[PDB]
Amino acid sequence: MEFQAVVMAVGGGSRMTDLTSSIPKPLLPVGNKPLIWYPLNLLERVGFEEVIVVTTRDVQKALCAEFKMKMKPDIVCIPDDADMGTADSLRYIYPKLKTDVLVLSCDLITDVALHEVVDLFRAYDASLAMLMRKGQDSIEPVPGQKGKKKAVEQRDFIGVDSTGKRLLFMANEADLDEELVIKGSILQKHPRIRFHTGLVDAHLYCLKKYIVDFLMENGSITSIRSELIPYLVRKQFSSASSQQELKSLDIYSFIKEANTLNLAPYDACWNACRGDRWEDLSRSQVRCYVHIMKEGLCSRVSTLGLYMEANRQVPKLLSALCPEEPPVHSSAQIVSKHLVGVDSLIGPETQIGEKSSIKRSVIGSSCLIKDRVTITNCLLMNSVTVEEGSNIQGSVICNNAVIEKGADIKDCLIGSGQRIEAKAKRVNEVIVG
Amino acid sequence: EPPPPLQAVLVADSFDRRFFPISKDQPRVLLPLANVALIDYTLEFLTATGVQETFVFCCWKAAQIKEHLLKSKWCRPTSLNVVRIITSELYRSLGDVLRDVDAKALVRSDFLLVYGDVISNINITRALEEHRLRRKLEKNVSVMTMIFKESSPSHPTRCHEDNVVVAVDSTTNRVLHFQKTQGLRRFAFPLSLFQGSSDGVEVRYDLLDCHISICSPQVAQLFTDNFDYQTRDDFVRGLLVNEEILGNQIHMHVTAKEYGARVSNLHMYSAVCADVIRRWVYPLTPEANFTDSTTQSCTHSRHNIYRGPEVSLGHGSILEENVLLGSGTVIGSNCFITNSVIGPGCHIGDNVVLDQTYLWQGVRVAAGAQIHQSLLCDNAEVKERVTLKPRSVLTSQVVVGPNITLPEGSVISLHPPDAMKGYNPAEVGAAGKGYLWKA
Amino acid sequence: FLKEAARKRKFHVIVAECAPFCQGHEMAVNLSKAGIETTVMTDAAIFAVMSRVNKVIIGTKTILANGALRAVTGTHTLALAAKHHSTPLIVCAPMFKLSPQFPNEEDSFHKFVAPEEVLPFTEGDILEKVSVHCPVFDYVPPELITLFISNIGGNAPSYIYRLMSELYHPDDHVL
Amino acid sequence: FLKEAARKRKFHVIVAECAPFCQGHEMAVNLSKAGIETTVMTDAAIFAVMSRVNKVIIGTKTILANGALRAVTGTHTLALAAKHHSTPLIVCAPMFKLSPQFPNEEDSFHKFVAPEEVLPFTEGDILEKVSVHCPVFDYVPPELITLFISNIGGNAPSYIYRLMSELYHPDDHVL
Amino acid sequence: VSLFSHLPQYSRQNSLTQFMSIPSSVIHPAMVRLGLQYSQGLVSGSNARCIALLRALQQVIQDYTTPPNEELSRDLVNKLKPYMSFLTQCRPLSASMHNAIKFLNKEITSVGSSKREEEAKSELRAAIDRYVQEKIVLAAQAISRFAYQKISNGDVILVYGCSSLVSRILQEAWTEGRRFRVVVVDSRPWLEGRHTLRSLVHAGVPASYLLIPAASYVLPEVSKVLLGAHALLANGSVMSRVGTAQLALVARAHNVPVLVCCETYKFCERVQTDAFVSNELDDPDDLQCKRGEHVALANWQNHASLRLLNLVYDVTPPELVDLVITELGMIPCSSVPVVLRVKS
Repeated sequence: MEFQAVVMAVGGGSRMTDLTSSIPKPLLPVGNKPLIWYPLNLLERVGFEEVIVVTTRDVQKALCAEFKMKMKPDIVCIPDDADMGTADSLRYIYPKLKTDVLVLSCDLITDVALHEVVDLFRAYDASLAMLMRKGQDSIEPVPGQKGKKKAVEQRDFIGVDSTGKRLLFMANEADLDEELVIKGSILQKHPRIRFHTGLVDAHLYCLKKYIVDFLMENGSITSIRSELIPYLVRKQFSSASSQQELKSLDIYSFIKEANTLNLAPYDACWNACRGDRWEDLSRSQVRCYVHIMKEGLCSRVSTLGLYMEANRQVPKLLSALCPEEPPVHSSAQIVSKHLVGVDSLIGPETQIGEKSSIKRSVIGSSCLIKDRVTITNCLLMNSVTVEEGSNIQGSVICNNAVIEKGADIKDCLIGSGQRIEAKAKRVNEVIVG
Repeated sequence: EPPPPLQAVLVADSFDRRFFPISKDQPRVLLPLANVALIDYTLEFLTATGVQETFVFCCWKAAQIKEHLLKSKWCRPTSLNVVRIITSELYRSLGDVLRDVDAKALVRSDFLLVYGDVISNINITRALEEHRLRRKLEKNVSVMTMIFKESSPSHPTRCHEDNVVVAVDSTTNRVLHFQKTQGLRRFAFPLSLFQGSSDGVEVRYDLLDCHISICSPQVAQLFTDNFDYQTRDDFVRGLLVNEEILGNQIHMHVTAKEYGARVSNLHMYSAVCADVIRRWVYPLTPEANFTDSTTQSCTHSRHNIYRGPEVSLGHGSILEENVLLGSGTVIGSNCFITNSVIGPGCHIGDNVVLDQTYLWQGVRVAAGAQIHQSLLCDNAEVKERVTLKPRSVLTSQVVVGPNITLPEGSVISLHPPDAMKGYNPAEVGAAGKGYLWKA
Repeated sequence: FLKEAARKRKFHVIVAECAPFCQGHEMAVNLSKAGIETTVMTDAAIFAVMSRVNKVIIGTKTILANGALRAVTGTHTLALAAKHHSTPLIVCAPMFKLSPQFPNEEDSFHKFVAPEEVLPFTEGDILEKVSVHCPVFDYVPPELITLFISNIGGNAPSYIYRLMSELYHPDDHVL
Repeated sequence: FLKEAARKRKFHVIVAECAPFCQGHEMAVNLSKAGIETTVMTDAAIFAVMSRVNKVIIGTKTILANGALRAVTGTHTLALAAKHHSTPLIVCAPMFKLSPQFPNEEDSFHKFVAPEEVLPFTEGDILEKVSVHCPVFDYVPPELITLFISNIGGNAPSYIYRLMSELYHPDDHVL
Repeated sequence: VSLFSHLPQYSRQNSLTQFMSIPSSVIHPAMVRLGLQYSQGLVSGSNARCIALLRALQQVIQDYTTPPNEELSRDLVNKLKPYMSFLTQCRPLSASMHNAIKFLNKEITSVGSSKREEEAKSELRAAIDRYVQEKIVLAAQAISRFAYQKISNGDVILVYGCSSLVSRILQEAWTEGRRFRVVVVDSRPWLEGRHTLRSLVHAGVPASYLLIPAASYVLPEVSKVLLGAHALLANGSVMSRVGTAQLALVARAHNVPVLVCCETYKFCERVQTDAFVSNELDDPDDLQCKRGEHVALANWQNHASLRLLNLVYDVTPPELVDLVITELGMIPCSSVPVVLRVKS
């Protein structure tokens, strides 16, 4: 065995505040199947057959035997009294951990090949390996967050070696005031470095067991994304004899194994280590590597804009990874099978009336619409009720919403099982349901 | 339509006091490096690269400079480079020089600007073409093109005083921040850079400055509007601070397969001499005799040994490697000379050890001496049973008595000890002549 | 010489690069453009390949009085390897490359260039106690040459002396 | 040895007639029947064609202690010409042809036969004053042999001595 | 090249882990890592690779479970083969690896079925550790002590390429209190001598550096030639990196003795009469020169008649070597087979 995958689901992550419509995120089924499916699915494609999930009981409902897939999840019901981060969340599950871990959050819709990251982990014997993507422009129709009033975001700076494989510097703008500060000794070993500011994190960390062992002894750390990784990248450059027992037994103490350089006194470096200087890995034990992806699909579900941006393109990926699931379902009764788009998904028990003008949109289960309907750039599911004369253009519907005659709604999302009166619409939800 | 012929500006004044146990006697540009005057290398380089007209500015001890230049081979009618001499007693810095140049309206197109101590073999056709294309596509946005050489941060030719750090746009070479690194342990960079581009910022610490630049006439104007500018560093910093409008951008060109350096103190002087001996700058070796002088010729042998004419050698003497001997030198028996340069007309006794030393013309050394890493000026003399510790300097006509052992860092000169007392027998020994300039 | 013969017959050519400045690449490219089988191979494997070669044809820079050669660097080892297998050697050179001098001066015989070609300047302090030597030309004794092809015919190396006697007056040997 | 390897690859074989018994014709015919290219020529052209040969493979009649050979008449010259071109020479022989003798006296080394084979009897006018000699065997020094192949493997000529010491007791060297 | 078309050609940019399952597979993860490192070329050297392979084999032997009825003696032998077939696919092996294979297979077969699993595991680990300790380090120390007696004051020693044993010998001799200087010769598909140059400069020894084609220029000054080896053939020839035979020939032409140092566990049983045939080819794209604008051989596949050759090995006859130093002493080159394998 090599890895022991861990997929935590305590809430939606760490930024639940900006996106909470009506229901808990981990069980959110927008996009037909629930989000927590796609991570697991990829773990099935590579070859993994066991996934450990940490979540609350309410999300755990029906999940014990929902599917009979190859995985045999060992679900541990975390107490719901408090919502604390991942640091001691990993500590709670320590007795069940045996080998190296692959921490993965229940937010990715990634389609990357995992072989590259594990190849980097294996080849260089790294102590950490991350995944990030080039910061893509958020160009899309406005999610209707009052149409305006967008704030600023604290940027992050990543300084990477010229070859773009080894991480050398990383910081956030929050603590920094007006300028960076370089150690000076780093430049004497890496004369030229590059800087990146527009990037997106993927939260696919690969860690060694010594990292967990060091973490268990110090409860001060609360989030790995904000406290552990900066500490590691800072300490990787500090020499064993630097200038600022009973010091929490720093990571260097919890190292009882060798690297690609410490084998024997013969293996000392006269082309026994790449032909370079003798003292390069004798003391440097903490090494970090990062693989950067230029193009593809990789994002985290935390924003209202993504709520439709992802669903606008997930039909293509779903058809790519599933060749036996047509967009239409067997339990679909469409009167007008001539105005249907190619990526027009329809679920079971879906009643369709005449003039089924559907395209670039998703239809769910137990759906009811009537004649004179034109739904475009929209998604809706979970037992909706619609009468004749409703024109929909980007109006997301959650569940149990009744639509009256002549109700033409554009880009306004409605949920909470609330009825909608005739000839009423707005640019966005405003009152949703 | 071809562009006007290339023109160069030469500054032949140091405007500093980093060579002042010695410069009271001779100006800096007339110091003998590898038995050749230090002003010849710059003129040879400027002639080779393709410059067709040169201006020279001299303020301090201009008479000797004029005398030396009038006998050179670049003032002959057959030379393709014309030398014009302009001298004045009001020059205090480079700013005054450029203000006078603008007032007299000499340069009319792109030109070169250099000091009087630069050793290089760089061809600048590509850099000139790049600058011309840049200033043709746009309108007066770039006003300079600095020159750097790629090197490691541990070479023995990188003094602590000259080290710099730069910030570079990767796509088009453009300097966004340029800072000295003397007396600092941590470097700071303003955040306003990163808001400009996305992934173009690079931090470079592997560049060596050659003090060679390609300037446009507009630069002259910028040295008259700002009356406070006095050096090139002030100009660069002021341009990089005021980013409002006009003459803003500055570009850099980095070479990798050529050579270029400047001499500013004893350490870099020694490094440059050592690099020149070992054929690192070769279109120009001591065998070439580019000065066209009849008294400077030599023959090359194994292990980098150069021998002048008529030189006589004794029995049992051994020369290891990297040695230069001027004409007229006489050497005794059972000597040991390594990594040394000896001027013309010198007499040396027996059982002498010279290691990384430098002797100038007309120097006599007595038998039974040991010398390490020291410089001797004209007409010096050393008696018997003398040992000079590393980093020793003796100026003109200085005599050192016998049975003495100077400590490290000793400096002796015939000029007033600290600016009428008898010579101390404790300092310069018996029959010595000089005062200890310890400071 | 090879292009003229390639018009009627078929053969295979092996080119060895000289690697202070790789120039055999251009020769191989030009030979391949004409439609001749070519192979490029580094200097290190000259000896291991000699067992499959039929002839050696080379140029030169200067021809000395006693038949010695001033060639590019690496020709001495090639001549020794060819002699080890008794393979014939041929030199192609016109008449204006003959000089009335003997190999006695040495020193300036070779031609040294900057050590930048061998060791890059970016090696750091290691370039403070290491000596680098980069010669260009090489001397070849006349016992390793079989034939001379000139603009008048083929001659043995011993005939060259006679040629000199009808080319230059002995008075003007030293300018 | 040749017939075993002929089942996979293709090559060319040249056979010398080995006058005056001329037994090379039999091997030429036998190898031709198996489907291999062959060529027959007289002894005198050995040196003229040696420049186009890759290997030489032979047998032997006896093997001496120091690695010397006792072979057929024309072998010695054949060994010399190969040394002129550094062409390897291979001997194929089993292990019962090894003898603990040394080349001290050659009175019994060679074998002489009637002069009928060289000069016929029908020249009776001049046979009273001409002496004819017809040797059969021939000596070959050990410096001209590269490899020994037997039912054990390949060995250098120096190893042969060791084999002797483990095959015959030193007492029984002289019967 | 049809002359060397028999040998296979492989590139170093063909990933083999793309189609392998991520959380372990039939191949043990240690072999996956070792093959990845071999293919990436991060572990080079005739002796380091053997140590790494033996460490990986120890790791695999640590984690093993006996089948319910099948004895481990044949089970382990049958199980080991696919791993090393995969390793051969990654990169061709060397003589030391083959000898280690033979020794390990002999040890595995020789075990008895009466013992338990733990006893067998401990015995195998102890045997592997003993083999590594005895056949590498002590041999190197003995060889260095033997060779210390042929270095004198004022000598000039010539070395080629990079070899750990030569560097160890030279550094020990210098520490012992002898004074000399060294000359380094480099070839240009790899430039491997810079490691030796750096080590010698750091140790505090004067040195000179140059390329192979100028070898005839400096040989008048040299007094000794010291060389390593990769394998020893049955007839007495020496197999090493390409170019050693040229140095031997020119040194013979200038009357300079040549010494060869090697360990006794690299003795093969093959026979070879020429520096050809059984060798290894390499990537032909590394011969491309980067000289300013002029970049020839780029897209060389466009031309039909253009071929690039890249050899790795070269065999030297025993007529150009004068002395061989092993852990058992110093012997002439021609006497190698009569002592090395006569113990059998």
